[PDB]
Amino acid sequence: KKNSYSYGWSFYFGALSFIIAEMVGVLAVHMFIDRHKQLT
Repeated sequence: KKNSYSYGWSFYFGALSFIIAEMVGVLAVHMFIDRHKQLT
């Protein structure tokens, strides 16, 4: 106990990549629904 292990560097690049990938995936659906609403 009291080892003070650190989650450190580029592990956070995975956590950042999650947010970036999810912000990608939501915008795709905006493009879908807007692109389909154009042909309505």
